[PDB]
Amino acid sequence: MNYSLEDLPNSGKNPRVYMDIVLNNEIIGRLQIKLFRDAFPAGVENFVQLTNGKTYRNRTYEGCKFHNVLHNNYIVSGDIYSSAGTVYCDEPIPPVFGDYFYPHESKGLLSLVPYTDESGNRYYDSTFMITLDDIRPSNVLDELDRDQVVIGQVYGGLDVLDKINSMIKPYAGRKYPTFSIGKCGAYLDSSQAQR
Amino acid sequence: MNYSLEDLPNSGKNPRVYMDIVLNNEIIGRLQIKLFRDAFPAGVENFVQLTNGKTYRNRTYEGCKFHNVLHNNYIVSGDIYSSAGTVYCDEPIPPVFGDYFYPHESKGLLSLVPYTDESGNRYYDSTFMITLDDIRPSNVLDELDRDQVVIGQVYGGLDVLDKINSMIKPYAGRKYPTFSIGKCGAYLDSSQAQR
Amino acid sequence: MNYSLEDLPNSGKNPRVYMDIVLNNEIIGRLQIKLFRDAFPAGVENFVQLTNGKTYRNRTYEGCKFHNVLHNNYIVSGDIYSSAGTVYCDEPIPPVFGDYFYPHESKGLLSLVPYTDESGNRYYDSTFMITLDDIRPSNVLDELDRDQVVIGQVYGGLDVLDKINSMIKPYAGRKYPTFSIGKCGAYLDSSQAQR
Ligand SMILES: [Cl-]
Ligand SMILES: [Cl-]
Ligand SMILES: [Cl-]
Ligand SMILES: [Cl-]
Ligand SMILES: [Cl-]
Ligand SMILES: [Cl-]
Repeated sequence: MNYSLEDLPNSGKNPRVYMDIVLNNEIIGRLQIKLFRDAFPAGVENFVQLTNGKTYRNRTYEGCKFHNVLHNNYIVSGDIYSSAGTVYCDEPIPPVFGDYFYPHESKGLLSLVPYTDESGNRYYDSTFMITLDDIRPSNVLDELDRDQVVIGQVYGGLDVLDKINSMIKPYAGRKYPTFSIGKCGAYLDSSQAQR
Repeated sequence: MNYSLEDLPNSGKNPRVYMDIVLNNEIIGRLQIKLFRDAFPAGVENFVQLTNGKTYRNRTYEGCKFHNVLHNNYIVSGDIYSSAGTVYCDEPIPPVFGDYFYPHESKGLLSLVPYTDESGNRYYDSTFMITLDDIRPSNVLDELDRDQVVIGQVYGGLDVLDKINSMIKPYAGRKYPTFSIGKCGAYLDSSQAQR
Repeated sequence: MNYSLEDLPNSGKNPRVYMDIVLNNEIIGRLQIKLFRDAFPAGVENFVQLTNGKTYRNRTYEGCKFHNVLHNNYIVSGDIYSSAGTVYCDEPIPPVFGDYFYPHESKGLLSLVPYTDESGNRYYDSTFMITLDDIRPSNVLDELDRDQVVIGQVYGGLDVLDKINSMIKPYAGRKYPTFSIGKCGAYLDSSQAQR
């Protein structure tokens, strides 16, 4: 499978998904994430289908490393190949947002990380960010571009985010541990599934 | 071939060279660069002969990655092996400059990046920088060391520099694409070539 | 062999050890380091036994790269596997310090770099730092955490530290050379050895 941007799958209004977080071949915890398809339909569907991992070239978040990590701020992942992609024949995802916007001020928010092409145009891919804290004077979450678009929230596993954040407390000369995504998937969306 | 620092080749007063810029196995554009041999004879000759790629251990810029890149500032390349070298049996190039100096204030200037040896002495190699913009308050080009010595200018392909610069617009968590040098070479210098 | 944290070996009050510093397959100099076992018994013993390299999984500093380096400040090494470890079946080393504390203000001090586990608890491993200068307004050694615990001093080879520091003088676009540890070992401790 691939999907078309012209004819988007529909995974539900609020798909829910999970991701194990792995460190040194051991699962340290599981994140459970509720998505807001009305924030950004194409970016939400790409996230959910990559979580399902059935799309083929197989495209999954499983095995992805957290490649940019910042104590008291965020973690970032999504290099599904090292590079990022999309379920839409790896087509860039346009910034076509839905009817609602979610502020980017709280701990455990999921967002998609923008990039700019050769013409200066904004696109999205599999690259995603999760916040480790709320905005406060002591961090730089208030500095994130509005284009760092919120598409979901963690509803289980904030304590796993805390473990990650503790382990990345900075010290000169200390390199961070390498976190990765383990098993991942979507929970059944019963409203979408019923017949 | 190798060359000798005591007996420098002469590629012309203003050799002209080209470099394709590659991203993801596709050529995104070509830079055409005019060099100022009177700025720095040995550093100019090393640049030009590496562009020709006929010197052997084969020493070419072809395939080199742009390893340090900074939005609104510069791109840097020259790791011809990952490390840098020279056509002079890989001897360091001394800071023996020519009769003229070129200011380092404009977009599309080519320069050689200095390094310091165990004794604190300055040398140059295949490592080179191209500016992505003019000096302005919003960038840090005015902070470059005088030792970041200008040896040339881009006379074709500034629009390729613009494409690069757009694609490296920073966003927290976004890793930059990897640019590299494709085919490269020197144009015939007709004054040097005529008989 | 492994060692036990409950039953620590004793390498002497002030074990002395050496490390060759290698750059490009050539030895550039040797560091000779005197340790203060009374600063931190378990962290000192781990350092000394890794220097001996007889402990097995073989655990040695020999071949380790200097992975974090900062001009006019410090160099850092200790990734004995790329990751760090300990001679105590790779158990974390607790912050159980000895009777004395050594200030962290001078050139050529050896220290152990802390890390934080998932619970926010501090531990140490094979990761170690050597200072390249004294504290001064122009550097950031005064910013080091008190947890960057001094366990020794260089008593021979400060001139080797100078060579390293010169070669890492920063220039935009210049990547640093890669330094590593060559042969290493402990000198006989005659008070411990006599019978
Ligand atoms: Cl579950
Ligand atoms: Cl620190
Ligand atoms: Cl051409
Ligand atoms: Cl941002
Ligand atoms: Cl010796
Ligand atoms: Cl500089």
